[PDB]
Amino acid sequence: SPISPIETVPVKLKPGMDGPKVKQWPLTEEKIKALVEICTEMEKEGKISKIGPENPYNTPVFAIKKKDSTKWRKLVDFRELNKRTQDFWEVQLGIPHPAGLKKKKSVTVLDVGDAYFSVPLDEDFRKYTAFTIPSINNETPGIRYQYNVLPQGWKGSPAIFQSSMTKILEPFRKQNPDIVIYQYMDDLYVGSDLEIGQHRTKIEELRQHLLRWGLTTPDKKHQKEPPFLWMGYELHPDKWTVQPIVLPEKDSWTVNDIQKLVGKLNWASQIYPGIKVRQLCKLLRGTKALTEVIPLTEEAELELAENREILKEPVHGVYYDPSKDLIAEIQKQGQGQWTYQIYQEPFKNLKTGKYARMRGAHTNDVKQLTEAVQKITTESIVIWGKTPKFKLPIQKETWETWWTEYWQATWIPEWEFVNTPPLVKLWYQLEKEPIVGAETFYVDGAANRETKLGKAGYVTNRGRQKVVTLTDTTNQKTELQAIYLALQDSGLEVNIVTDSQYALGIIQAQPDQSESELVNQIIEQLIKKEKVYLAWVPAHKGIGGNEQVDKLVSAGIR
Amino acid sequence: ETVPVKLKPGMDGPKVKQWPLTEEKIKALVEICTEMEKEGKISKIGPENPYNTPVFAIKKKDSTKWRKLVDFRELNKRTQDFWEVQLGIPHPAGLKKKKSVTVLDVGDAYFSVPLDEDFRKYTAFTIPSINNETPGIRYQYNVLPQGWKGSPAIFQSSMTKILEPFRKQNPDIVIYQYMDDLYVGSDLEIGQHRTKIEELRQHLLRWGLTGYELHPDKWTVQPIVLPEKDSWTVNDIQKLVGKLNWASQIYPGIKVRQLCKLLRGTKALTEVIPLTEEAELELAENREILKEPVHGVYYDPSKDLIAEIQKQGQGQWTYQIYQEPFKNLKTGKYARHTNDVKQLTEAVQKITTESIVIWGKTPKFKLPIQKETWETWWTEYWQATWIPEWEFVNTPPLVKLWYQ
Ligand SMILES: N#Cc1cc(Cl)cc(Oc2cc(OCc3n[nH]c4nc(N)ccc34)ccc2Cl)c1
Repeated sequence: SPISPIETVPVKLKPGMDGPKVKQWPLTEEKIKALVEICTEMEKEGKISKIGPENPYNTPVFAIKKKDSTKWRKLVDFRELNKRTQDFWEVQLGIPHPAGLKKKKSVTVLDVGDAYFSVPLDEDFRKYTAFTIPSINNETPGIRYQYNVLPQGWKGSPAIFQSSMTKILEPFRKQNPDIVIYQYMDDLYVGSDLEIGQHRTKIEELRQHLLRWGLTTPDKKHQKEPPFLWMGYELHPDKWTVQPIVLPEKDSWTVNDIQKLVGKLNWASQIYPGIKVRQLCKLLRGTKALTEVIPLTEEAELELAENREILKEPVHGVYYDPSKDLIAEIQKQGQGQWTYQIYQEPFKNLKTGKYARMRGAHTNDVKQLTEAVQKITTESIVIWGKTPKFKLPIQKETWETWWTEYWQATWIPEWEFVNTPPLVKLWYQLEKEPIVGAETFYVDGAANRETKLGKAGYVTNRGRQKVVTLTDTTNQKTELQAIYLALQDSGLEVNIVTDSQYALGIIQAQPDQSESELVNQIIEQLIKKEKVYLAWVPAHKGIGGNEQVDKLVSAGIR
Repeated sequence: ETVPVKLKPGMDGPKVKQWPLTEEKIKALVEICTEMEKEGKISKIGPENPYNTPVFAIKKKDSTKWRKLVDFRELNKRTQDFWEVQLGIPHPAGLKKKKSVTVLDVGDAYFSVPLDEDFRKYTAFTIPSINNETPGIRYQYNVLPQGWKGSPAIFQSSMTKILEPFRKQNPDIVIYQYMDDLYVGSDLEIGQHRTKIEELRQHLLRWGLTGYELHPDKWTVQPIVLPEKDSWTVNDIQKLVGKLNWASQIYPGIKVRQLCKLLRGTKALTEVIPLTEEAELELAENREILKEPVHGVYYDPSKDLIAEIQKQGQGQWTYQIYQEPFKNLKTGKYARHTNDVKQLTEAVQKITTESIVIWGKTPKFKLPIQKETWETWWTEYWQATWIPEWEFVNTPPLVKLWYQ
């Protein structure tokens, strides 16, 4: 096999460290024989070279037989060398997404053979790779070899190979700007817009260019044919999709079956719109053993059935046209679940996806919708280099009211309202000014850190009063209870004063959903009112009303 | 001849990840870097360089030309000993006193100075590609790189020579170099100041280096402001003791006892009240008290500065700079087709530049925004050649009002 003429990547061990010196474990005679055969063959091919006992480095070797077969393989345990080798730059920083692939008349898949073996290893680094085929039991010095090419399993290989294949392809990429070459691991994806003619031909000058460099590739007849199965996808010439998704019908479901299930659904979610996974994931919470069986919940069952239906019939995605624009559409699916589709031409999707996220404890659809827009935006830049134009289910006034008054800076790129229910809205607004002729509840909460006992109450100004006891609470929990209380006993309009910045904060953000039922109970209330005003005061500052709810709740607590 | 740089003992180079860029910014960077390489400023590197610094493209300040911006925030933290307490550049106390300060870009100076061969690898940066189509284009610097604090540290002696004639001739002009910029302050009438700048650009120009006006001595307070009103409500008093109460502890000598007493028993919020005049002595004592500096608060050179920003609405933003909470060294506001990100980027830059003028250092910002949003968007509006440190926060309900 050719061993590339290419220049060498200088390599180094990690500062203050010297090459490995690991002892070879005595081997069986059959194993020693197997290796001697494999090694003499590799040496014949240039791949390895014999050395003396002056080189003091060593990495263990082993010989693994076959499952079904009668061949032998040599395994080198490069763990120690790896742990001493300098760090390299990261190979690839992401993988291409098919939805980002521009359509080309012809594409051919070329896989380099014996990739690592086709590339030389830094001459001064070769020593550190020394290994020994031990002799029959104790007696006799072993046979010592060292690598000349990039060894399988060593830290720098994937990186060095890729750099080499970058340097080698350059020249040809100059005199061939119109041709697309994807470099993925030890594969090359070559596509052009010519007629098979200058293509089947151009792909031949390419191979030739590679051979001058020690790199062998397949030839027509061996060259893969479309639809390319790659990385879980099916690349046809005018569409793409995920590879066959089969959902197991099953009596009992174990944790392990659901995990695999959730996984396939998530993968299908990139092209099948509407896939939901929430109810199925809930079942994976706190989970027991991998083999433990889990009785599907009714919601989990309805989620499942809905998924099989989406999956009955196939769906595909289109490739990318750089001239047209990107449109992203999002929809609220429910329980914090969102779904989107990206297209350039109405309803011919490049891709799909979903957003669940719980960015916080208490939140709302308006914040959620804008988290989803960010996630999609980032994603677009990654796949296409530009942002999409959005069509969101939120009225342009809801957004404006929300953005404008909210404390945090936000900013949705270019968008437009599209009337697809459920529509995103705020379910309540707090007055900006005290409601005249409405009762003013002055609320308070307190808890004994020692007994974890609390009291929550209010003293209004219409003479009313109240105090409830709570058992394993906190100051936070009692302060929210006191507000809830005040909201239960007050009717359509209320002014509420608290000295809790915490409950204030939560409430002023218009949450519509929370991890705390107490918080959800308050929400249900806030939505029922006609008008609620809410204000804050310092505590332990003898403030009219404050020092009064403060004395009530303090008693029996502190 | 190069000066040797040694990372602080124990630290390794930066392995910061490159955020994603849009096709247009990528193409712009590919051109820029293709030219720098021809000129020999940077050279393509190998897999054997594990280091990495983010790179961006900005359109500068009122410009149509794409400029490359390298983020050496991490590399600067790890070289802090060399550029700060080894090759330090003294910050002039007089600068903030001047009536006019003009900022000039001096970053093209560094390109004529080679970088110590053993340090180059740390300046690695990558031009990503779209959809991970190809591997990114990797490069490293051969010359003093703009954005790195070690560049002016090194270039110090040469800047000194370049400026000596201009300095000898205009003894009352203050010139301060912070990173890629020159800050030039004078007490000259504006036409004479602008004229002296032009003169200085001519000197700069004979050495290869090829502005915008601040008025530091006019930088004033954003005193906590208490309302002046006729016929108060419990609500307004409550709010008043609230604001008043927080303003204390930060403001040495505030009082409210007079005010509390008016708030007695549980009376409706919408209930007007007559004010007792002694409460008015506090109002006027605090008011007169508030319209002053803090007393006790001094900048400590060894500590980091912090900046907090609050969104007030209507294109209005407030800020405070301090090293210890409530111990504000300065406070101010920034006012604005601008969305919040744009306005926030503009405030960040304005605060940073005042911070450079007053202390010779940038603050670490607490930004009331979502990391991702901020991250995808800032570059769109950034025009400075530096980048301060930041972190994300959620403004506390109270804080904002107390600063309105
Ligand atoms: N296996 C595999 C594989 C993996 C990747 Cl990430 C890229 C690739 O090549 C292309 C695939 C392209 O997709 C669009 C397209 N145009 N023509 C095609 N013909 C096919 N048989 C499959 C896809 C395409 C375009 C250019 C190219 Cl080069 C092949």
